[PDB]
Amino acid sequence: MKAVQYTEIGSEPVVVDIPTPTPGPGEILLKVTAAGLCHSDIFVMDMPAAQYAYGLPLTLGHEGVGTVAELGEGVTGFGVGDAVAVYGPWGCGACHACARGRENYCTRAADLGITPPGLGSPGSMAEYMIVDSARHLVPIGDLDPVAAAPLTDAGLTPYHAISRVLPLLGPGSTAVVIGVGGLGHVGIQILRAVSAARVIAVDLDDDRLALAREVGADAAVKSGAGAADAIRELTGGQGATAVFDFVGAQSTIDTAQQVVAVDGHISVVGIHAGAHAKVGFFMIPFGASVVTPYWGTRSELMEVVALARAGRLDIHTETFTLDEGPAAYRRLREGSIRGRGVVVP
Amino acid sequence: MKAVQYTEIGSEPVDIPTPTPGEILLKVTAAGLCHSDIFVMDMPAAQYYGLPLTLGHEGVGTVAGFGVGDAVAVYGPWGCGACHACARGRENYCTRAADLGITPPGLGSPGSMAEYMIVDSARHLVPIGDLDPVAAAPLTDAGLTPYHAISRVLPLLGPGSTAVVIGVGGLGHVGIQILRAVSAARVIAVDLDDDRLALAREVGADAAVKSGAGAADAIRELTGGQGATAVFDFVGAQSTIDTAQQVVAVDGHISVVGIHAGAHAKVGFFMIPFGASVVTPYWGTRSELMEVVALARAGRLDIHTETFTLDEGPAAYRRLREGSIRGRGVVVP
Amino acid sequence: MKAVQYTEIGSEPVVVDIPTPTPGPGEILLKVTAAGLCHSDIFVMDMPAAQYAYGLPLTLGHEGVGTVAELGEGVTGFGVGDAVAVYGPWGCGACHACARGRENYCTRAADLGITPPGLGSPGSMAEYMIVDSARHLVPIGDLDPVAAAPLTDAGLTPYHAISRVLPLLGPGSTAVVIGVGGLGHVGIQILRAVSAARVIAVDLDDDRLALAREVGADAAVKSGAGAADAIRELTGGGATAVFDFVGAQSTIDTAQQVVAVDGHISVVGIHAGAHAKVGFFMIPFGASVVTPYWGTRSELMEVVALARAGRLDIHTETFTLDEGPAAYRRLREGSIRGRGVVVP
Amino acid sequence: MKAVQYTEIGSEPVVVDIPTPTPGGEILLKVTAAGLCHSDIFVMDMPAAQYAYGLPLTLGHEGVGTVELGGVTGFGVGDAVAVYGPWGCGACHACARGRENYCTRAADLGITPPGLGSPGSMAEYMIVDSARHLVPIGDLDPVAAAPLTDAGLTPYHAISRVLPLLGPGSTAVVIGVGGLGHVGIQILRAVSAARVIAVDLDDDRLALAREVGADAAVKSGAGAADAIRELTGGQGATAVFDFVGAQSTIDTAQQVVAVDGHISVVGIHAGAHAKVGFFMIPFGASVVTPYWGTRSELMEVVALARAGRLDIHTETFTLDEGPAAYRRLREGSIRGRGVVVP
Ligand SMILES: NC(=O)c1ccc[n+]([C@@H]2O[C@H](COP(=O)([O-])OP(=O)(O)OC[C@H]3O[C@@H](n4cnc5c(N)ncnc54)[C@H](O)[C@@H]3O)[C@@H](O)[C@H]2O)c1
Ligand SMILES: NC(=O)c1ccc[n+]([C@@H]2O[C@H](COP(=O)([O-])OP(=O)(O)OC[C@H]3O[C@@H](n4cnc5c(N)ncnc54)[C@H](O)[C@@H]3O)[C@@H](O)[C@H]2O)c1
Ligand SMILES: NC(=O)c1ccc[n+]([C@@H]2O[C@H](COP(=O)([O-])OP(=O)(O)OC[C@H]3O[C@@H](n4cnc5c(N)ncnc54)[C@H](O)[C@@H]3O)[C@@H](O)[C@H]2O)c1
Ligand SMILES: NC(=O)c1ccc[n+]([C@@H]2O[C@H](COP(=O)([O-])OP(=O)(O)OC[C@H]3O[C@@H](n4cnc5c(N)ncnc54)[C@H](O)[C@@H]3O)[C@@H](O)[C@H]2O)c1
Ligand SMILES: [Zn+2]
Ligand SMILES: [Zn+2]
Ligand SMILES: [Zn+2]
Ligand SMILES: [Zn+2]
Ligand SMILES: [Zn+2]
Ligand SMILES: [Zn+2]
Ligand SMILES: [Zn+2]
Ligand SMILES: [Zn+2]
Repeated sequence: MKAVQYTEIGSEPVVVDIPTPTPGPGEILLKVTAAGLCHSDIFVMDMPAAQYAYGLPLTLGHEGVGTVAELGEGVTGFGVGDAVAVYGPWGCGACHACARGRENYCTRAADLGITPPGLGSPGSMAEYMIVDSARHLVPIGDLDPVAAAPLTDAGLTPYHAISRVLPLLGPGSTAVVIGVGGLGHVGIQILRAVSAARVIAVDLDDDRLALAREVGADAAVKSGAGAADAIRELTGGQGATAVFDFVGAQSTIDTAQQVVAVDGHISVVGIHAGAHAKVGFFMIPFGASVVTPYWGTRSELMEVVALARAGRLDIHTETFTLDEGPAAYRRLREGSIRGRGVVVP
Repeated sequence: MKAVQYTEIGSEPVDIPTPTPGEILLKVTAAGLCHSDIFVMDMPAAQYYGLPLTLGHEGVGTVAGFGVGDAVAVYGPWGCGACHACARGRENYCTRAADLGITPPGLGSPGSMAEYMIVDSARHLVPIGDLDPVAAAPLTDAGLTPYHAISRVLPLLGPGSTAVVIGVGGLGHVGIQILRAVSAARVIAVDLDDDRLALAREVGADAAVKSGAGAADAIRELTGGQGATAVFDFVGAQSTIDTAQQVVAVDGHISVVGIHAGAHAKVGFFMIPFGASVVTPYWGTRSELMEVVALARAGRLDIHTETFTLDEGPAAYRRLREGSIRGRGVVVP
Repeated sequence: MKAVQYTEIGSEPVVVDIPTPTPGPGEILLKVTAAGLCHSDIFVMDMPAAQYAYGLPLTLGHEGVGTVAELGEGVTGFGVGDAVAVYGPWGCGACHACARGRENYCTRAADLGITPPGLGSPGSMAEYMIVDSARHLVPIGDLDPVAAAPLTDAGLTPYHAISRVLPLLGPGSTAVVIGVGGLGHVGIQILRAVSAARVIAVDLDDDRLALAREVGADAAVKSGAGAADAIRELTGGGATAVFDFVGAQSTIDTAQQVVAVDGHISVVGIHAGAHAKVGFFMIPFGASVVTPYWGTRSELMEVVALARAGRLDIHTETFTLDEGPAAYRRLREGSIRGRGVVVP
Repeated sequence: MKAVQYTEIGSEPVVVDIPTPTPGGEILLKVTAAGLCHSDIFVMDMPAAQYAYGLPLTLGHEGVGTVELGGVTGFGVGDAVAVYGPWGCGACHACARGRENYCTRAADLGITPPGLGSPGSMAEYMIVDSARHLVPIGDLDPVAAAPLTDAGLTPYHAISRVLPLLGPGSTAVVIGVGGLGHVGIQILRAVSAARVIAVDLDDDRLALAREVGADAAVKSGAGAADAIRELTGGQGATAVFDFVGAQSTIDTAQQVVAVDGHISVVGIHAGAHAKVGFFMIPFGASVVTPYWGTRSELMEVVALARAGRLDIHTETFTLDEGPAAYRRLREGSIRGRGVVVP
């Protein structure tokens, strides 16, 4: 069985040959149809030995879809060959958060060493993969696998981030999206679907701002030092109802604070080591909340899939063979994938 | 009338004419002194509203759709009344007030530490009935502000949740009571002073623990691993904020309510739990001030005052700075 | 001035000549640019004498848009010439509900004799009108007065009824809109602008079904006894929400027959004595039911914002003041394709 | 093992020796307590035509127990647990939020609750289908724990649905100070600042209501509507939770509710319905019939029980006393909940 795995700290990932797994009881085995590349995957492989805590080796890929190959003893509700998507942020299933589907915010996960596929558990970047538990499988009917893998993260996360504050984004509101990459271009679209918000996109790259318009953005602003003024220029004196920073570097967060509205929100979603928002009197408008959200909930994934199934999310992808796995990650690193990269086994 | 004023930046306070409507005018029955005034009066000429300035943003009074003689309370953060926020009574978050130059009484408009006062518009008065005005004055801010901050994340504080209250001061101690009125949350109080901790218990707290280095651990030892659903920090110093960050739960909330120039929560990955939101809330909303008055009228709020005469004004202030008033401080005309 | 008025119980409205009024202190006078005919008005004029409570004569029109012509003493906030829409459900201004802008749910209006323009207070079907207080005007800017007047009732009410349960209409949800006329056709577009909901519309009339399709419905089906099974056909076993802008027993019955578990019915349309039957074994578990009234201050602000954004496409027919009475007859007969709007 | 089943339509339940059951996936509990819900004195009144739950049926949908297992772990042997009644599919949109009481796939997949189409809790032992249907109760007294699964959960959910309305100044009306209603009163007080007015038919129930925190107490029947308005001023209750559900309690609820208020019809009277239409109910006042409660809502009730925020009035009975206990419930003589201890 072929797979892409991280094997040495600071080394590139490699194509490997390792056993097809079999499902224990309660487990499901998928024949992987599509596996998404997330930029988080990079942030991991950039960890130094001291910080890295995910086991070696690790089959990569926390964006995952496939078909049911083989059931472990006593699993019901699923038939061999039903098409499914994998809910990534696995949790204990039993705590107060888990009971509401919010397994991303599971209070027990850490203690019980429950880790997401691709992030401590064997990932989706192989021909087959195991899902621990049936409730982490979401039905996707005839949905194209290539366009669906991304929904599990590039979809789920922005959706979550938005769902946190969706009551604010009524008519008149303005939402700002910073970074039109994997999560970014999907962000915009989610915002058109479930809100009346005017959407303003922000990227460093001119072609990415075109992709932004392409997928629904009302206006498109060039990133950097002119950004905040251009945004206010667009929002009138008032500012942006919310800011979804899918970059999360210090400059984009600075821009976020410089633009957000009184009683608004900033979602620091993108990860830059040691970048923070500065929330104190005089540094931010009154009542403007700031959060770093994580992935997304059970019911939220089914909502994202519902969005795809309704033809409301036009996902941008590029396909790679398994052997082009390592190559796909040099491409995401250099920034040359216009959307999400996806590895079709 | 007499009217405790602030006429030279960096000093200490004081006899003005008596103003006229044509608008509403109230015989003041009480005036709260907020720590915010001490913040306003350590403001360099630069940073710093107008002088002369009649003090007091916490005001109740009696009128000197409203009966002459009505006992009423003054909604503080005035705004345009006409934006999206103001239409929802959320005038504390009004977008146009700055640009229209609309300032609260005792904060750019003539305040409550006079004997009579003007209130610009009829909507800024909340009927208090036969509630004792001394006890009511605080409601308007020491009640309003923490009520509003507790109102922003109320649905997270169902049974089994935990709320931490940092700074059992004028505001702190009303907040503790609020949490007990409107939630089933476990309340944990924190403070530097051992007498303030006792205050905390008297008004309902489920535990009160010493502020400092041992605070984070002591809090976690009562919450278990999870931490605290909501931290409301009424001190807002960097040390209190650091504590809050170290105890909050995943999917929790931090409300930075106290003001220390240059203190901030640092919100970013590794420095705060996932899903833990932070906000600096400001003052409160119209319907919120009614809700506060409703709690008082039901006997659900036991407000600790200490009365002052129109004259004892300036002395009343130095005691606040000194940390020597147990609860609020109220000036009566 | 020229105005249309209900002058005699059970008679038709007539065009009359009455003095142009003048703002009291606190008040605004408007030069009316547009006035909306609402079916509620017909309901009102159908009332028998005993029920009828709004005084005589009464100047019709509870949907109104104009420009500021005269400020009463003490009124700031507005400049003469400003374009404004009239918030209708006037309230006391001070009560717990009013302070949140929900003057439609004011608890003191009844007691105080505070009634809406055209529904106890002289309406907007005249050359000029009086609005009692400045908070009841909402700026419209350059918005076409003809497509703006319906926002005051025909937008505001659907917007509200939808607001009450919006967290229900996530991706995957379905909403039914029964009755694609004045409110109905606007209710469709709102659902599409502010929710991911799939939208099925329902009407007796085949032209109206097209209108629904034309303004965004994902589907459109014929009202009547066959209507439920066809809605169910579209959904599978049902409908997350039903907004019934007809509110007749037959439609309500359909409504209950198709609402999802933990869904909702908004009974918006008014048929005298028609009611939902909410009780065990007659409605799914969790399915809530409410008769909403009008909408809220911020709500109207928000509806106005939707128009300005170009997300609401309002279908209208224009009438002079004299065609007033003739336009009401057209409404009763059902020959207006959208909202009838009078331009003084 | 001994158990108390309904075996003959129209006939009182009976006590029987049947085999102790075995776990599949499943989990077996030594029932430490089994609550009696007036809902059963409904199911048994069902005519042979509408009754659809199978014969014979171990009665009892409020269970609390001690844990053998199924091949499924996460719970240890002898852990104390409460049982989530309204079983669902665990896979639909409602079930992913934990809202199994609103599971859509349950009637198709023919999934029924214990005591309600599946084997009950009124026995020495019981089967539980899946883990997620077990709630840790820790060291709580099982007699007081059992009513929480239903007499607790049902009112908590009914209240949860509209809690935001119930701020300081709000008024809540509880009709029917019985099993559900007297926990209803206490929940209202723990999680809100609403002023509680209880209504019942009999003085001793009105006593019970004050005993559990009711701000005020009303004699039910015609005079109620007026008596309630005398206490709300001419404004009426923000909320009315009707644990009785008869046309008259419902009627009363319409005549007292506030503009933009809520009526929750929780009691089951066969044919009784609210009449939601213009001129018959205030603008903006919502009605619903809610069903049981959610997984996270049961963790929330347990938490309330655990912090001494609830006092659950019960009378104990043994396995043999069961049948006679229902007669009690029917004639309405139990002060709170009847609970069974094997
Ligand atoms: N919060 C979560 O639960 C979670 C989940 C998934 C991803 N993430 C993080 O979100 C980030 C985005 O992920 P992705 O997979 O979409 O990466 P990506 O490579 O697809 O995104 C790159 C995009 O961001 C733009 N960009 C880079 N720097 C910018 C700048 N300073 N200003 C404006 N735009 C800039 C790029 O030009 C490009 O359009 C990553 O850091 C990832 O780790 C977090
Ligand atoms: N956010 C707003 O819109 C707004 C409105 C009003 C007041 N405030 C602010 O809230 C803060 C408190 O207000 P107050 O008037 O009740 O003050 P107060 O002086 O009456 O209360 C101070 C309390 O805090 C305690 N304290 C000081 N430092 C502490 C620390 N390190 N750890 C624990 N306890 C500590 C003191 O022992 C005392 O009990 C002030 O900074 C004030 O400006 C903010
Ligand atoms: N709830 C409120 O506060 C509020 C506010 C404004 C208007 N209304 C009421 O709402 C209702 C709608 O008013 P409008 O002005 O939009 O009416 P309208 O005359 O403009 O629209 C009538 C539409 O309903 C359709 N219709 C009639 N019977 C039908 C049936 N059995 N099935 C499907 N469609 C049917 C007609 O075909 C027509 O398209 C009226 O009853 C009006 O009085 C209520
Ligand atoms: N909605 C749900 O999912 C659900 C769940 C559980 C129970 N229930 C139903 O709720 C109801 C109450 O259950 P219970 O076991 O607590 O009943 P109970 O017998 O334990 O209590 C009944 C109480 O209501 C009082 N009462 C009777 N008629 C009255 C009236 N006219 N006005 C005021 N009070 C009156 C009685 O005196 C008694 O105090 C039942 O109908 C039951 O089936 C519904
Ligand atoms: Zn990722
Ligand atoms: Zn968990
Ligand atoms: Zn203050
Ligand atoms: Zn404003
Ligand atoms: Zn109307
Ligand atoms: Zn009012
Ligand atoms: Zn029951
Ligand atoms: Zn289900």
